[PDB]
Amino acid sequence: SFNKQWYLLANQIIQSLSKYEGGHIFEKLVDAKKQNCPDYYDVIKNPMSFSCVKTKLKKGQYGLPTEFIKDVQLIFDNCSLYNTSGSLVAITGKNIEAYFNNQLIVTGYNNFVTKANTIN
Ligand SMILES: Cc1[nH]c(-c2cccc(NS(C)(=O)=O)c2C)c2c1C(=O)CCCC2
Repeated sequence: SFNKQWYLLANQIIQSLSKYEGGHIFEKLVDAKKQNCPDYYDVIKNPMSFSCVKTKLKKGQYGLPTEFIKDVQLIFDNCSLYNTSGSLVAITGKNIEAYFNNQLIVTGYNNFVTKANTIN
């Protein structure tokens, strides 16, 4: 099935981001008290983590392959927003984002995006 394939591909891609060096910081949502950042959810109004994306792929919340890309990019956009350009967190965010964008090409996930935009 069309939706079954890019669901499978999105699961493999999000799993590789979780195994990427330093990717564990994007796995779960930030605990404001534990991570010593009490203003995180005053700055980030649309939080997103790898586990959030995995749940949506598990429950079947995505209707279009672009919805997966937007949630993942939201993680890296929240990262570059709250974290200073040179910090350790921002560095790893830029690293995984570059890895994620290259995976969308080598896995062919963009092909599901291209065919989906013409359908709609
Ligand atoms: C996307 C993101 N993730 C994390 C995070 C979460 C759990 C554990 C760790 N690791 S640790 C060794 O406790 O510092 C980090 C960095 C943070 C973060 C931020 O936006 C900055 C503020 C909180 C740190």
